[PDB]
Amino acid sequence: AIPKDQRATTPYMTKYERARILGTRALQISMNAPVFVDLEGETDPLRIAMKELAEKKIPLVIRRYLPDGSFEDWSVEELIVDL
Amino acid sequence: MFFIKDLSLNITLHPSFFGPRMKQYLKTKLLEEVEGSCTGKFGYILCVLDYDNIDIQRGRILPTDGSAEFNVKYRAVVFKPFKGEVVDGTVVSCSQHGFEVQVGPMKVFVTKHLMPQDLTFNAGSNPPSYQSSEDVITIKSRIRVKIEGCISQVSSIHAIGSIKEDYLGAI
Amino acid sequence: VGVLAAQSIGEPATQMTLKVTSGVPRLKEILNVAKNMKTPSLTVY
Amino acid sequence: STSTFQTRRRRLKKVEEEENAATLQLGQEFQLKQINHQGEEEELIALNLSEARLVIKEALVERRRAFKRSQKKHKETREKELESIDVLLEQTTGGNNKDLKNTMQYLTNFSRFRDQETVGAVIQLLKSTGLHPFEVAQLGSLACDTADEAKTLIPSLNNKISDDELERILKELSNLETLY
Amino acid sequence: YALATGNWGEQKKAMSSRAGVSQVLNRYTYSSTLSHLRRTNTPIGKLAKPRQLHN
Amino acid sequence: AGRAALYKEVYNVIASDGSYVNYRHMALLVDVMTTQGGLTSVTRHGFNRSNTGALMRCSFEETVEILFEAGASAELDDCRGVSENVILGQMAPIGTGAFDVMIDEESLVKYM
Amino acid sequence: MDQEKKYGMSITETFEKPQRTNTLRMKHGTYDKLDDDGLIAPGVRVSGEDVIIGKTTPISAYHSKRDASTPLRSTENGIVDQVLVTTNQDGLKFVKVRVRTTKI
Amino acid sequence: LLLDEHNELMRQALAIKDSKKRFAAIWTLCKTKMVCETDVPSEDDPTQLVSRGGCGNTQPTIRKDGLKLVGSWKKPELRVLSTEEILNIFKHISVKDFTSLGFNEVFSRPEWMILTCLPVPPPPVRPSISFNESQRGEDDLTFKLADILKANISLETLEHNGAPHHAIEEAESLLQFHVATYMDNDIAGQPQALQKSGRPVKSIRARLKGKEGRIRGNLMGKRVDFSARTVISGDPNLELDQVGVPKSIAKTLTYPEVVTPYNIDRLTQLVRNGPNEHPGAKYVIRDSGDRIDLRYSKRAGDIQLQYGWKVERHIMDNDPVLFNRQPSLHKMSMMAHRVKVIPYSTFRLNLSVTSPYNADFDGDEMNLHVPQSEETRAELSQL
Amino acid sequence: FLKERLMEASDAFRVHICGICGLMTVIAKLNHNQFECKGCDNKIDIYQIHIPYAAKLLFQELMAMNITPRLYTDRSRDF
DNA sequence: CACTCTACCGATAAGCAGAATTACCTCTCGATCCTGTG
RNA sequence: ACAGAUGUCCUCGAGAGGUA
DNA sequence: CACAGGATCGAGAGGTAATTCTGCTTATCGGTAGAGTG
Ligand SMILES: [Mg+2]
Ligand SMILES: [Zn+2]
Ligand SMILES: [Zn+2]
Repeated sequence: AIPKDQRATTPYMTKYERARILGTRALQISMNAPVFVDLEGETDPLRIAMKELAEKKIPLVIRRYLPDGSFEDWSVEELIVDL
Repeated sequence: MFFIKDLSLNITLHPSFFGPRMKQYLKTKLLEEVEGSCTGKFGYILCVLDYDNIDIQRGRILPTDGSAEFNVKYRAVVFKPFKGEVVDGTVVSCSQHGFEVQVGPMKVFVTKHLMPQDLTFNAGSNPPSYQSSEDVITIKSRIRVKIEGCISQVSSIHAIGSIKEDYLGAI
Repeated sequence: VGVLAAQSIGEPATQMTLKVTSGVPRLKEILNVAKNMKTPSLTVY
Repeated sequence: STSTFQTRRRRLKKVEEEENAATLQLGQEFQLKQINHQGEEEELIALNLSEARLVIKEALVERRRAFKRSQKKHKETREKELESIDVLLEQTTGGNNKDLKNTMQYLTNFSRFRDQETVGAVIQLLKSTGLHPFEVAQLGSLACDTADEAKTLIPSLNNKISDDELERILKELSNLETLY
Repeated sequence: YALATGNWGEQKKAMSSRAGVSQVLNRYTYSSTLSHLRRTNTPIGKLAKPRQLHN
Repeated sequence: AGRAALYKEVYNVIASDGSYVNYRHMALLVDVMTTQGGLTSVTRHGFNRSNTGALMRCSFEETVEILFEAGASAELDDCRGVSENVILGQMAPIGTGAFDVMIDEESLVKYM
Repeated sequence: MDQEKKYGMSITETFEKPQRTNTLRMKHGTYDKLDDDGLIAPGVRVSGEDVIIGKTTPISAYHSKRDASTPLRSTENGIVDQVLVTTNQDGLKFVKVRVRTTKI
Repeated sequence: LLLDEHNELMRQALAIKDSKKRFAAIWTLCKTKMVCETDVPSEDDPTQLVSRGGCGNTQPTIRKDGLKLVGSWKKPELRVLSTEEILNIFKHISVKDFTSLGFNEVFSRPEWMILTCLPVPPPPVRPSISFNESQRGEDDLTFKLADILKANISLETLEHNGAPHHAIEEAESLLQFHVATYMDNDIAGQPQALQKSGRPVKSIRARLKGKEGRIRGNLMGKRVDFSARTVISGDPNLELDQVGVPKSIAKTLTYPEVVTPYNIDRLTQLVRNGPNEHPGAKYVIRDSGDRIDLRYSKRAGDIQLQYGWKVERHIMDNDPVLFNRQPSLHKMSMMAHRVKVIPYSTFRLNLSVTSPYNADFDGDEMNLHVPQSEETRAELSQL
Repeated sequence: FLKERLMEASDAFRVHICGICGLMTVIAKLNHNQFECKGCDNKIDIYQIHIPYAAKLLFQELMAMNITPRLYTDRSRDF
């Protein structure tokens, strides 16, 4: 089940979430995949991932599972990155 | 006899096609894969209707690699040989083993101990055919076949038919 | 949190040094829940 | 590839039932009241041979107008039916799809009904009874003359004993099929 | 066999016999050999009392 | 009261030498050991005698006895524990594994 | 240390330089440093997994013998200084080779 | 069952959700009862008697003696219960009886507890060792299985040709002992099966139990590749997040890199350098899966790296690696550093880093692990 | 990282599991594209999984011990 | 009102079973006879 | 008509001596 | 001139010290209310 938009988790991005998105984006850019930012002279996939995450231009969705089994989807752009 | 179902197929899209047209890519992949597939559980997927209607969901990215798996929800016409019914077919081949009756996209085989003793193999006529009293079946003829085969669904399905009892002829 | 707590408790035990029982034997008897400890005690106010 | 969730101990039911026989006894996956994609509790369709031809033709012309308008934006009797079917199939589906030609030929040369009003009449007539859609599909697909012939060719029809209304709607189907 | 394997006894019942009675002489320096030739062992088969230095 | 006394004893043991340990760890330990109505010793007869997964329990001690009991009974391993995932060689649902990552079409068509 | 074992009566290993044709399952190390007797003369620098003792044993067409040589240790190298050849108690061949190296 | 729902304590015991606790309660309550009942008073009107359908025969006192059960019948007869009669009794147990006892109707029935068909493990489970030259040996499992087969054949022949009942008993005892030792060679109060040499037979229970068994020594913890170990040393000129990797270790270890734009020139240069120089590659994995060895092939060829290929290049500077010391008491005992290639064969680390590692430079050795994927590298770098 | 070190870096094995059995007694013919379970007569419900070789050995030994470690790729909570 | 064993649980006292930090390096041995045979 | 050789890693359970 | 397959070890005993703290099971006693009377 999905909790509509009456979600109650945290509006910020955890360290584990940041690591997971950074790794997934780094792998995707390392393979032949489109990049939605201006490389601007960067050639390391991880740094490209951080550059994409700088202005929240990563089309990834976080699915936070409740212990019961329900889950709510959080977009990357709507997650505050303070860490 | 044909059935309309709500089957589902999982496609693992590569990140190389993670653009704005990945939806249409999945659409064409579904067309080129599901059509002509002789799935044992279901049968033949003749065609998929409502192309501009089938919906995709959020694709889950596998932990191992960046490829994403999509669980599409399509509906299509499915043909299953099934078991325990009569059906009309048209012959396409004949030999001493039997006649290859064809029903739709099928080729049901009839063995020696299936048809009654009122059929003998001969090649006197132009088409090699089983000829006897009041039975005339040829390469192209009408025949009603009752299916009693075990199908044996292993990546493909089959059928075995019978000619015993009346009404199972040309008519 | 469980693994962190386990490690944070076990590290001082390994770093623990050498009449009320205290130190490694006392920690072992607390963890094992011994029915008869060597040095029982009471405090009355 | 599945459409129904696991229930009634699917893991180790062993031989729950023998495969479908003549006397109905449907399979585990082809049972009545299938699970609908959006919701639930969707009954099995009542699709006959003539209805299948019309449905596939309608899907073909819908897809035809679809990709015809897409590319535009980017930029007798049996004999006549066969040519039209061939020219429609030549570019609509694409790929190989060899089996599509054989089933289309079978539908065209065995079309009991060739009019939308005819199939509408036949399924409005068949909806009166509570028979299994499998039985009505075979009844409307294969023409029959006698009641015993229908019973033998299409088993699991023993619930009808009167055979008066059965003769009536058999004659109705016969005249509808001859009105093609 | 007893002098080589170090198990004091016949080939059978070796698991029930003492082990380590015979050892290869340590020849790396003169002091090591001298210390090895004047070594004793206490078969114990957990207890700190037997390991302490007595008066 | 027993849990409070156990926490006090653990704190006294830890602080005897002079080392400092955060209260959260000791509190978690005493809450885990007293989750039921009595003490649950960290031994074979304590925490290893619960309704957890058979593989996780067998990984600690008495491997074949636990497996024999599970086979004799009807034990279903729902398998979200870390030990079961380690045995099966799958990504455990801990740390970065507590969530799944999905790709949305609208963001793709909006970013590009 | 290397020794010759007398399997049965006539199936006895021999110290000789093996070849890629007659022998089977040879080691990856080189064999040129060996001699006719299968033992390397003292004073020859060796390194890596070079073969120092060449021994072969019969299996029981051609290919009537298989290689059983003992190569040098991969992580060690040096120069052979003394090679000892003698006979064991029964009367077969007994070969010992020593390698000397300096460790700065 | 000896007791039924008529007894109140039986009802309380049956009203237990946990299978183990319910079984223990049932056993404790039914142990006292020692005679079957044909009639039991009802809950209401205790004078009235309601039949329960029992047989009425007295129960035996089951006692374990080695690998056999002896039953004392008191009205005392001392008969040895056979496996056949026990299996027959188990097969007559109703579904509800063992459902309430704790067994499963389909997954684990009580009558399946008696071994009537013994599967044989495949050769992969019990492989044959190489032994020495011109010598072949078999695992203890193979010898035990052969012994079991010989005992079964002997029992079958002895039953077929006609023999005294004592011979049948000794043959069945031998077969049971062999099967038990096949599944457990550490049975207390019984002799331990020896091998031909004299060693105890390594039963599969021993292989599945212990620190070195195939639970903790092969599943909980195993051996991995892309690892190095050498003596550590101090280096005040190295930064906090930096480790001095020797040139030989860096050359030996490799990290696969996907052939893609933005690094194609660098990958081609590394391939051209070869596996001998430190900056270079050892293998070139193709898209199909075939592996090209740059060492053996060489030829100084201008190999064209197509997109999507994998190149196993040597670990270079600023490459995150895992740096661990045993014992690993806390999470700070293993942390991720940055690779800095140094011209000497010893690990070099900052002095302030030794304190969490609890390591000195008197001979300590510490392990190094190299990630083999992008997500693992990112996780190690960010966590 | 833990999963990679446990499986990719040490040992990775691919096996086929019967959808009805839950065990690994499935004969796979990749060249012939045939997957039949003789125990249940199953040919359209075969899945492939990636498990370490140590897990395979443990499961085979357990099966030799007359214990069935049936493996399933779905949750029974939906009943 | 206690006369004699009958049915109940509460203590006590001996027998089993497990299990004992992690990682690493080197050497050194043993993997079978004899009464019964042509 | 036809048809004479090769595929890379083997120990395994133990015992003893040591290093952090 | 010569080879082969199944099992240690035996009445007799005992080839034998270095560990304990649980928990489970099986003997043992130590109690306490009744089936009807003079
Ligand atoms: Mg030190
Ligand atoms: Zn009874
Ligand atoms: Zn199966």
